Amino acid sequence: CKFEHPRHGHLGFLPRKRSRQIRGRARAFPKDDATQKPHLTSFMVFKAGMTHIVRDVDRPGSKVNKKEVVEPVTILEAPPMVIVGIVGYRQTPVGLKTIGTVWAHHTSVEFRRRYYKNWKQSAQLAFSRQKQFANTKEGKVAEARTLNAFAKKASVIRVIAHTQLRKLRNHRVGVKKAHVQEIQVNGGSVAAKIALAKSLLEKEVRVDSVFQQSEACDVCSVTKGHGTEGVVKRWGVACLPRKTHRGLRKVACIGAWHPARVMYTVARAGQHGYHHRTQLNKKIYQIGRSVAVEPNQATTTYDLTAKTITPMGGFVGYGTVRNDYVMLKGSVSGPRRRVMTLRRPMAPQTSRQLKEKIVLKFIDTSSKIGHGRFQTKKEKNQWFGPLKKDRIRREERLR
Amino acid sequence: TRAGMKGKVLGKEKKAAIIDARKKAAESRKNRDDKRWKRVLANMDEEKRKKFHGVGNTAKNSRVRGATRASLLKRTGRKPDAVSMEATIHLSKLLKKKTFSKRAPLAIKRIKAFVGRLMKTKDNRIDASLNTYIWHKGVKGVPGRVRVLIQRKSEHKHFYTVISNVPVASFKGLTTKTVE
RNA sequence: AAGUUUGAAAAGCACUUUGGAAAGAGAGUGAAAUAGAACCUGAAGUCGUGACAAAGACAAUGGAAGUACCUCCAUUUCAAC
RNA sequence: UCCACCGGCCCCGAAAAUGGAUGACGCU
RNA sequence: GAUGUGGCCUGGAGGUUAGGACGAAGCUUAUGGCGUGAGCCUAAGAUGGACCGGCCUCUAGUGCAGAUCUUGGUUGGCGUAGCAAAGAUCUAACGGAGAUAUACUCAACAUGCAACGUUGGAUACUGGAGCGGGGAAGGAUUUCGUGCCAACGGCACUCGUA
RNA sequence: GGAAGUCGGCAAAAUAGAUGCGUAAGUUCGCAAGAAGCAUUGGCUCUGAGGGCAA
RNA sequence: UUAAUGAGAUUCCCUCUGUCCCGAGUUACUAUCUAGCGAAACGACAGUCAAGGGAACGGACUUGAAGGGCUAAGCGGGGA
RNA sequence: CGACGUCGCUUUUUGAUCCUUCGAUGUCGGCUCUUCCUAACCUAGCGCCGCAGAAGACGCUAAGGGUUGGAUUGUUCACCCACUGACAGGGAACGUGAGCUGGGUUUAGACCGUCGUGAGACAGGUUGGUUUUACCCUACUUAGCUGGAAAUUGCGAGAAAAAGAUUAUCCGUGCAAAGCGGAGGCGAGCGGUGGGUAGUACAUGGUACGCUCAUCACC
RNA sequence: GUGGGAUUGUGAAGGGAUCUCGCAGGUAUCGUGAGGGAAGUAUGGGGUAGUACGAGAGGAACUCCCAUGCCGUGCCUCUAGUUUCUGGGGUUUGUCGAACGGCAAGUGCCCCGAAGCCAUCGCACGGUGGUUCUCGGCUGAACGCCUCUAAGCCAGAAGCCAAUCCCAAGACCAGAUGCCCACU
RNA sequence: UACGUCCCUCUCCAAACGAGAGAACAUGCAUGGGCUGGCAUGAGCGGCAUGCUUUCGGUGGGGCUCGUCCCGAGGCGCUGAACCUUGAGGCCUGAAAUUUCAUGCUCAGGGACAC
RNA sequence: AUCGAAUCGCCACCUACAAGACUGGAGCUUGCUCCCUCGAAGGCGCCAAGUAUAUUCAUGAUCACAAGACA
Ligand SMILES: [K+]
Ligand SMILES: [Mg+2]
Ligand SMILES: [Mg+2]
Ligand SMILES: [Mg+2]
Ligand SMILES: [Mg+2]
Ligand SMILES: [Mg+2]
Ligand SMILES: [Mg+2]
Ligand SMILES: [Mg+2]
Ligand SMILES: [Mg+2]
Ligand SMILES: [Mg+2]
Ligand SMILES: [Mg+2]
Ligand SMILES: [Mg+2]
Ligand SMILES: [Mg+2]
Ligand SMILES: [Mg+2]
Ligand SMILES: [Mg+2]
Ligand SMILES: [Mg+2]
Ligand SMILES: [Mg+2]
Ligand SMILES: [Mg+2]
Ligand SMILES: [Mg+2]
Ligand SMILES: [Mg+2]
Ligand SMILES: [Mg+2]
Ligand SMILES: [Mg+2]
Ligand SMILES: [Mg+2]
Ligand SMILES: [Mg+2]
Ligand SMILES: [Mg+2]
Ligand SMILES: [Mg+2]
Ligand SMILES: [Mg+2]
Ligand SMILES: [Mg+2]
Ligand SMILES: [Mg+2]
Ligand SMILES: [Mg+2]
Ligand SMILES: [Mg+2]
Ligand SMILES: [Mg+2]
Ligand SMILES: [Mg+2]
Ligand SMILES: [Mg+2]
Ligand SMILES: [Mg+2]
Ligand SMILES: [Mg+2]
Ligand code: NA
Ligand code: NA
Ligand code: NA
Ligand code: NA
Ligand code: NA
Ligand code: NA
Ligand code: NA
Ligand code: NA
Repeated sequence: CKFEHPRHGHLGFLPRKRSRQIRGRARAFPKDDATQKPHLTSFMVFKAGMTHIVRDVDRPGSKVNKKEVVEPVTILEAPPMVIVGIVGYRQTPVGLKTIGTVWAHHTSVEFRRRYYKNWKQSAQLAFSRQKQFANTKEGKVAEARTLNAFAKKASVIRVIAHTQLRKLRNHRVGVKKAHVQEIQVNGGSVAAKIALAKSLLEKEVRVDSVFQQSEACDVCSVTKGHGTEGVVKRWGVACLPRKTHRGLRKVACIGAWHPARVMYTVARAGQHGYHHRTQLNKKIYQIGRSVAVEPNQATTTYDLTAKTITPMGGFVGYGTVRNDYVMLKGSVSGPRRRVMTLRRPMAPQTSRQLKEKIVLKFIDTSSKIGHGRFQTKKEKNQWFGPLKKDRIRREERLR
Repeated sequence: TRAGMKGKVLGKEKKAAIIDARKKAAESRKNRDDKRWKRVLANMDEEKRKKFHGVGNTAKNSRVRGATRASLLKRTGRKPDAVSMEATIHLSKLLKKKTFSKRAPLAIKRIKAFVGRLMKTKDNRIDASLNTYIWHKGVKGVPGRVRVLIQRKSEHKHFYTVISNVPVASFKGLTTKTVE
């Protein structure tokens, strides 16, 4: 008979436990349409940092129609992935079972370190017997039989892809063992999927071959961790009055007399953050090329200044974006340096917002350390001019 | 380490042989790639040659693309029992947000740990000058940097270090040096 | 509160050994040091240890009937019996 | 064939708070 | 609730019969046998060290699981709660058993840690309504020197109002 | 934003020294009164005023 | 009835503010982990629920439904 | 909608009883938080009206979601201001005090009115009046280690496997077809790892690729 | 059988005998997904339109598309808050003879302050299929005729179920793999 | 037996402790340099001079001595200087640059399991 | 290699399928008549590899888990 308000938190994200993995993993793939061409559905990226952009909006009826807006964006570095294997799945009354794996003839050191805790001091025998066997005629026959089994019984075909940390030449991402994920091949018949996958073997796949610029994607990633947290932060319950004996930041009543136990719907202290999330409908604002190929990464048709996607001073705690990258509108779960998965969208992409063609007019590259007011180092140089240390440097130059 | 890499299990000879085998494998890869990249770059055109940036170790102020930096390190050998070096320690990076009444004793412990890791010594003695310098602005006013003189000596063989202050007017431009 | 009630005699453990010492390991005394000093006997409860039995979660204990394995127990039988 | 009336079995009349009770499953 | 029982059991007494250093009482039990049962009796102690069983009768402070029962001991909780006011110590040398304490390999790190008292130096606090210097009350050797660290100084001690 | 919190401004915030000016109702003429309010104070370099002894 | 006085009770106004909207960030000391030291309360036996009956609100009972063992930090629903 | 009659249902009121608790089950309200019910206020569909439209009335399925901010009051109730789609009603030991708070109620101090000769009384008013303990079990929340299908044992053999001299005695394909295609040693084949050399490819230090010498295996 | 241990308490040393246990798995990935959880929900504006209805006063709704509450899950580019980076300045009293360097006032105090954390105080994102109710129909008897039902069918609610989302093999996965070992 | 795993060690996307992600001579770590940023012009010295800047320009209310040289808050100049800038843990030694990084430390890793 | 076990029907003819208000097939008269493969057997296996001119069984002594089991 009391005053009413909704409960705190979403019981569908239970338990608030630490995620089993640090990598974002797709728990489902888009519905497979056999009418389309065979195509990959996912890609692993690394979060570098955030900035903001200006664009004009194409949305008739809106008060911002034909008007500039500024959008925060997230930059995710996407070095190409390497396809090392093919797996097939057959459907049974108890769910999908993998038929087998067709391994590539050659694997990178980075892929093989994933099988070790201490690679440098190990014997480094991973895949050696497999190489010596598959190379022969009995091995060729076994591979042919596995491929024929894929053709005969598989309804689902996925590729085994791994990341290239040597190409992701990042100093703070300490890991050197490649990240491995199964990427599902959608489109076409099963034979067509197998042909695409077999062509992909031992090859590099670039993020622009999986995703196009103005499309949207879903992001699988794990959120930033906070360790043990109380109910106020973890659940959003109210703080108690100042007058409260023995503590304020808690739930006053954790239950009625009956049931004579505590329900699972009551907010408790515990792990907060480090949870897996799937975060659909992130618009791709840009798929950039690596700076060693195209250094004018942040240049647009309206801002002719030559600049890269890296802000002055670098991304804080991350460094330089050296590879291909993806500009996503808004935010994604997880901190910088964390590997994440971009998945082709599962929700229907027919709204005006999701179909809108994105054209960037300005990309902010000012310092992310302390109220950056210069877009480029040349702008700062022309503000300040000759400083004392530059004069000393020239004085040394003349002698 | 694992059983197959333990010194007392393989012995000197086998440990050396396995080490040289790994090295010669890495070295064979490095030389093959060196020759291949040199000739592939040579027989390429100017548009492509400039398109390729510093692949074949062409660009200045770069690492050697072939190998690791530590593999290029010349291993002079055994350091002598008695050795002396002068080094700056960035104390403020170690003492940031530390309880004010603990700053100077913490600085003493951090200096002992720093030197002990540097010299493989657990007996690290603080000379009166260094303790006086660390404490000379009270318990919470430890200087952000200190230049210390480290003297290892011997007296099985027992190694210990004597750490003393080096008064400096400025810390700019000082790196780690060996003193005789 | 509290029996000094070791042992027939103090014969109250020389000497060796390692330990800073307390003590330990030996060796001696004694019929007996599980008689070594507020020392006869030395219970219950609780605990350590070795060997074994096993054992999901039916709280454990308990009844009744078997069975597997054990048994420092009893009794009987062992040839015209 | 329809008119009224009277039984049997079934149905409606038949709304409460933890998930639950022909004892359970189920049975036509 | 009443009553019966050549019914069981315990400490003493009058009788009568036995036993014990070739081991009494007590105590221990996968230690069997007997009894419906209270219990009795044997066996084994790699237990003990000096008294004691049976039977008839007499006698009483004569039988325990519980009384927020009495006294002693133990015990899970438990290596837990905690030992958080009065700001604080650092460094070298000396002293000390208190160490630089090691199987093979092993140069030293990764296999003796942590803690002491004194002197010197550094740093800080009390801040004269003082962790200053003297008295009453109260206490009564706590004073002093040397020695010593079993117990005590809720951590420690080579130190101490021990 | 400013008591909407709460039984209740509980708690906290706030005011602040000195100097000049200024200060209502009421009143036992003593007060009320630091009522309320307004203003000024640093540092330097100077100037003025405020004394004692002797012939 | 009363000026003055009041750690007395009450109402309103100005000022002011984390009292609140609606919470956020920082510190010391804890908790926490380690070395040394080391208690008490309490303790029939024990501890997963639903319904049913039942001294008319069960941890034990009936019928269902759960339940692999051992642990660290918390927490105040129940242990009427 | 419904007189006067009549039949229910519910335990959100109060009464009646006295069964449990008097070697103690913390007692009103608010705050906080979760859950449940429906006799439906709003939100979704649908009937019907005296239903022209707009606004509404009544009913049905529906409890998935939602159902405020304030003045006075200890209050629950109330009723006033205002917002709103709406400001529905209940249960959970009159949910919830080792969660709080302590305004009320309900000790001792004190004042009033009434009553009493009086000490004192009041179901009347007023003011002031200690809110204790979790380290155990379970529950819940997170957080580690770890056995295990005869749920620890039996040796107690069950594949959401293949398909054959009884899974042995070859590999592919094909319908569980018809057939069809490959399959003492030296040398050869096929490859794994090292030398020489040569483009090229890929994101461009590091792999793959053609030719030759070496070894290694399997055949 | 192989190996390693050990028997019961009264010395020593050799013999048996008997028990007990080990004798095949380790370690590193990618996955499956039974079961459980479960979430989105409202309002307004544009237009429909001042039109349908209506004497007139008055006066609607959906395709669509533009916002906004609430709730949920995140994030830190911006703006805001926070500072023991006691960062850089400034400033009071005391203090080392002075300047310097500072130091004390348990962070002296004041201004600005990166990084990090963080606010509906900022920013981003929140999806699809079945199956039924109530009810309305179709075909159609019982019962010539009729009838929505009785046997069949259709459409159908913010309901229920599943998908998407979160945990996930005591759900004991004979799912697929890398490398040693054992078997061979 | 072998692969290997863990502890010690190092890093921080993790974190009460366990656990996690990683690294295993690695620009790994350390210290410099440069960048990016914060504050707001350091100490010292000096006043048309061997100072500052590239021919210019160079105080102060007052006060004290014998035109000069002294005291004086503050001001000006060298000087967007001085200092700080990764640490619970910003960037650069892998695009280009009027500069875009340099050095030095490591010298058979140790231990336990696997057995 | 412990290890002695309890279990006692094999199969490459059952090891495909559907319906029971219509079961092999017809006919028209629609429940009877006519035809057939006639509507009630999965194949073997049970002591001569096949139905007969045979051929070793003891004393394991009258029951005992069959003292044996690749059918
Ligand atoms: K401790
Ligand atoms: Mg973190
Ligand atoms: Mg209180
Ligand atoms: Mg029944
Ligand atoms: Mg009786
Ligand atoms: Mg007596
Ligand atoms: Mg008595
Ligand atoms: Mg009794
Ligand atoms: Mg503790
Ligand atoms: Mg002081
Ligand atoms: Mg004093
Ligand atoms: Mg002590
Ligand atoms: Mg109010
Ligand atoms: Mg209120
Ligand atoms: Mg106050
Ligand atoms: Mg007046
Ligand atoms: Mg007044
Ligand atoms: Mg005033
Ligand atoms: Mg008063
Ligand atoms: Mg008073
Ligand atoms: Mg608050
Ligand atoms: Mg605690
Ligand atoms: Mg119950
Ligand atoms: Mg109970
Ligand atoms: Mg409790
Ligand atoms: Mg009671
Ligand atoms: Mg009680
Ligand atoms: Mg209670
Ligand atoms: Mg209470
Ligand atoms: Mg309270
Ligand atoms: Mg009071
Ligand atoms: Mg900030
Ligand atoms: Mg200070
Ligand atoms: Mg850390
Ligand atoms: Mg470069
Ligand atoms: Mg048998
Ligand atoms: Na003797
Ligand atoms: Na007793
Ligand atoms: Na403590
Ligand atoms: Na617990
Ligand atoms: Na009276
Ligand atoms: Na499920
Ligand atoms: Na800010
Ligand atoms: Na600020």
